Amino acid sequence: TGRQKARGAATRARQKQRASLETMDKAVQRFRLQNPDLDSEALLTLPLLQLVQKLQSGELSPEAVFFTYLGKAWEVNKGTNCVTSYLTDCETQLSQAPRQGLLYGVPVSLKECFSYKGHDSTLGLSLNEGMPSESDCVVVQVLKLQGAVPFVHTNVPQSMLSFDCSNPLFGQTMNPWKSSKSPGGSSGGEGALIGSGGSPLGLGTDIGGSIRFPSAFCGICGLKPTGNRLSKSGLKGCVYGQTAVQLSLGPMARDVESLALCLKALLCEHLFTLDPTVPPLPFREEVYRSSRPLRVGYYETDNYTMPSPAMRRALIETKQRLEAAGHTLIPFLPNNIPYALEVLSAGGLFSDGGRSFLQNFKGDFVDPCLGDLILILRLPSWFKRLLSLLLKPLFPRLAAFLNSMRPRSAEKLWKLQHEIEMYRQSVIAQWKAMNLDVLLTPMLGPALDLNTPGRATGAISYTVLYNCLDFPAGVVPVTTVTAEDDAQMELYKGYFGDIWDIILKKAMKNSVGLPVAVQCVALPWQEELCLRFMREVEQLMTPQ
Amino acid sequence: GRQKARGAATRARQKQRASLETMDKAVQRFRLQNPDLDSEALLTLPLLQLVQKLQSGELSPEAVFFTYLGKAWEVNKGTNCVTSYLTDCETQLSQAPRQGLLYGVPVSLKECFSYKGHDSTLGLSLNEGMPSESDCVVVQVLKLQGAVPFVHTNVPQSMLSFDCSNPLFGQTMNPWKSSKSPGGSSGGEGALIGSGGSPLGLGTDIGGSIRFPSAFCGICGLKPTGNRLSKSGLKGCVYGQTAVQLSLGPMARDVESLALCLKALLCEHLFTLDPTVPPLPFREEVYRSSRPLRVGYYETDNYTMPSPAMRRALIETKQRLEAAGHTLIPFLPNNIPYALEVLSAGGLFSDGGRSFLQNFKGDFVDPCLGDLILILRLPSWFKRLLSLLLKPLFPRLAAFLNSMRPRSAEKLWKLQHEIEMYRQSVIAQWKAMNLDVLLTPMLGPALDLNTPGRATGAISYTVLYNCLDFPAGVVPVTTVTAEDDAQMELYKGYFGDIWDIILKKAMKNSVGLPVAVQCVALPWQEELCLRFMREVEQLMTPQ
Ligand SMILES: C[C@H](C(=O)O)c1ccc2c(c1)[nH]c1ccc(Cl)cc12
Ligand SMILES: C[C@H](C(=O)O)c1ccc2c(c1)[nH]c1ccc(Cl)cc12
Ligand SMILES: *C(=O)NC1CCCCC1
Ligand SMILES: *C(=O)NC1CCCCC1
Ligand SMILES: [Cl-]
Repeated sequence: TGRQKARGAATRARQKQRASLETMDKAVQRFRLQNPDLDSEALLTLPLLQLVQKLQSGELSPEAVFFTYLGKAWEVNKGTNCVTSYLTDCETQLSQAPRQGLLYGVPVSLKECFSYKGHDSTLGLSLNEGMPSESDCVVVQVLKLQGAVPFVHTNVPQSMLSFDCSNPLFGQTMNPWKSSKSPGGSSGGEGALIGSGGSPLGLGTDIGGSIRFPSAFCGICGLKPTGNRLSKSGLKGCVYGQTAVQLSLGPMARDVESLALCLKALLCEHLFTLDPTVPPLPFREEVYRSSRPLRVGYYETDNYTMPSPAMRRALIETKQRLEAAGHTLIPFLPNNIPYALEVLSAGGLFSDGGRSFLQNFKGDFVDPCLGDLILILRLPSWFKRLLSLLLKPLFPRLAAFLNSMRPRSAEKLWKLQHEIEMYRQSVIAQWKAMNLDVLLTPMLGPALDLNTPGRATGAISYTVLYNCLDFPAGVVPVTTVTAEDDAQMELYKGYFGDIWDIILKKAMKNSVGLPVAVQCVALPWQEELCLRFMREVEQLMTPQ
Repeated sequence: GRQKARGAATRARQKQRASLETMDKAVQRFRLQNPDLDSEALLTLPLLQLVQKLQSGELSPEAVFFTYLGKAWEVNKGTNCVTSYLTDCETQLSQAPRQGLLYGVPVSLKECFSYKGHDSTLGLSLNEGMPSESDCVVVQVLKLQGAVPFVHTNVPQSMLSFDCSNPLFGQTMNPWKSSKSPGGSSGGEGALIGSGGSPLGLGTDIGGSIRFPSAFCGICGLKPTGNRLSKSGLKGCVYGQTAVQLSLGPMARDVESLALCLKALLCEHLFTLDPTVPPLPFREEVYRSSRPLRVGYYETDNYTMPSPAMRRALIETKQRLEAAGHTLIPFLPNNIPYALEVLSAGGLFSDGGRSFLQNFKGDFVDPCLGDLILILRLPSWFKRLLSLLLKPLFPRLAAFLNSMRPRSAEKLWKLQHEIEMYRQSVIAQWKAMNLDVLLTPMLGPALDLNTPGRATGAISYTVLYNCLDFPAGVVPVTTVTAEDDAQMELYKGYFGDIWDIILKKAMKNSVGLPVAVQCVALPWQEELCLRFMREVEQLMTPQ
């Protein structure tokens, strides 16, 4: 535990970030000089579908779209620190973008863990600094074959096991709505950047909420597909081979139609031939565009994380609008939530007591946004056990988590994997007994204060459940925190009254004006229906 | 502590006996009322023409059902393939959806497909008297398509075996030759279908278990990608093991029957009964394509020396495919020994066999399992020491033994990641040669009863494709000639270990037995695997 390697890694990373920003700015200046007459705010505020259509007609050139968004990104980065790297070869890709690509001319931002040839994917960890990828990951190759132009890497919290957004290399990303707030994570850089208008489309990943937290905290749309709907080939992570709780990747954008367009672009022959392990399910457009009324299961609370007044209102309003539009709304709650989170989800993420994950931290600083996670994982199994016994009568949530963070044998992992498998069937059976099409749930919100997500773990209950179940789940911004909702946080107690409830209460205060989302869920492989429902919520709640 | 196990065998034996009595009484009544039915003509109809006549009304479902029931009862006399008669099937028979793609087709089920009110014992006494509360998903889908599941077929005890005997229902025999294994673990299906007792069956395959019995018994079989079909309600020994992928699929007399079965199963009913299965419908245009293929092939995997019959089968098919206009490209997946001894074995036994062993507490161990149970029971440190001792002389045994030790969750994660990088590695190696499909030997001809369990090395041709989770199927293409049999005198093996020695003896005295090749396509590519299989069948067995 000396820190000289970690300091040198930060110095190099900060230099590279600084020089990327300088290059971006030079390129933007050069462009703006050659084109002082371009209506840049008209271009930036076009919805993606309309941007794509003008690109396709020739009305906007790719260059103008690209450098206009580049300047916007450089500008919003000043207040958010969301961009870790400029993807330097993107000006060449711009000139070779295939004219028939579904995303021809579209600049796209990429969460830092998407391998991009020539660039680190540090995950904010010093051991990955100075080790550039030697190829584009598969989805990046597909984006490029669809004529998209990936142009920046966006920040993530250290090792990505977090829903905040700071690391010791690139520092802290900020919510563009309010700089005291987290932009969510681990796809926080994408949320910050997309939520301020600096990118029309990005890709994130999500193993416990990491597409959905930043999309909700920053006021944009996001979808986490079924884990094996899209290729994971070439994604950087901290731990490999953990398959109990399913990692997924997916789009973040300003509206639902953008998510659909991106999935449609990715789910093409190129993807399925580049990674044959992905079932070749094309995008089922007729499901996405369907207009039939739905049977919509819903819940207003999971009884685990007390929803904020603004979350609860967002959900009840959406429900009511969905009723009025003719959908049938049916109360529904997945069975045994506390078991799913405390045993299955926590147990699957940390089946080896965190040993693999800890290896990444050897000799490194631990970013304060992770709170006491590293400290606690380092405890020897017997002491976790003892502490878990001692906390059980006082703080049972904490005790259950702690016990599930213990290493175990492969025999016990199989047993866990089999329980995950039975649990997924138990929820599908509830769903089919009620004959649901989709499921409406609250989504954690408004944005928590910086540095509190790592100290409020129970609050992952709304999202992580669908990584456990491996169901597609998306979020759509539906309202903003009113002063009335905010004042009502003084009455919030949580269901448990433990440290997690106490932190969450304080962290959600001061949020007037912040966006608040609901989550839309469908069955495995039903991304298009999930999106069809999202589009409906978006239309109903935010018609204009 | 075997008294409970004895009781379980007595009860299972009485259920099997009653089942067979029930079947015979129903068959005799039917034959009496239909003395003129041409029962040979019906039994010899390819499944596709049988389906056609059922769909038109030309044959009634009753006629087809009782004729197969009678044939199943008779071939069972010589094979012991049937464990149970699925009693309510006569009622299913009457309500069978007239529009289903399988309307009126009798279908046999390996015993591990749960059927309401029936045990799936897997030959184990702890599962006797534990009847299932409902039909598993694929059985529900088969009935919704108008098929009539009618028997459960035998499997080796626990199913972790490619022979076919257990202490409840006893031993299943190859129908071509009664001293030969029918293969397994889907051996009851191989014996039943390979003798004309059933036109379509479902088996399961974690290391070759659809492919061994189809090859040994001279029928076709397809192991799809592991998650192409629903595994919901399948009975198993060990649950939660997901490194090496279990797959389920059809067995039948011809390729077209496999394709018709896959196409019936891949329908909205399956996709909504089990939403965890990607809803990929059967792509008929892929299956019916007639474009020339780039076909990779090997004659040996350099791990298990092929029998002369296997080698000849492989070369002959290769030559035919060349003469029909396909490009044949030497190709051998890289690092097979690692895939077998480290990935496959470690994947199947990551816990040192602890969970598997719990099924055997208090039970007999069928002889067809060999010393598997004895070896898994050894302390980890002892497995390690023997491994170290065996290594300079017998590296295969040593590597397997080492991989059957219990390991930690952390190490299983590392194994799971190695399996996934190995899979990307072979896929990369396949695309660099621009292969459409791959042709390989398939183990055969059938081994002597009670030798599969002592010749584990012989799993190398099949389990590789469970490890990689590629669709793979088998097609009978030739029969052993007196020349192929005599050349077994010269059989050496690459290792000269005890597995080479057992296998050499086990494959002799086989003149006249069927021998297959194996066809492989990339993941999710069942329709192309089948097109390729249909081509092999058409070129090698034209009439
Ligand atoms: C007690 C400690 C804390 O809340 O400070 C703690 C306990 C559990 C977790 C954590 C931090 N940070 C986490 C992140 C993910 C998961 Cl699954 C569990 C935890
Ligand atoms: C030593 C003993 C034998 O050769 O009979 C043995 C050793 C390994 C295995 C086996 C039997 N039976 C098996 C079945 C599957 C696997 Cl992966 C390994 C084995
Ligand atoms: C992204 O999915 N972030 C997750 C937050 C909860 C624990 C795992 C990581
Ligand atoms: C069927 O898949 N049987 C397998 C044979 C080899 C050992 C695993 C079980
Ligand atoms: Cl899958």
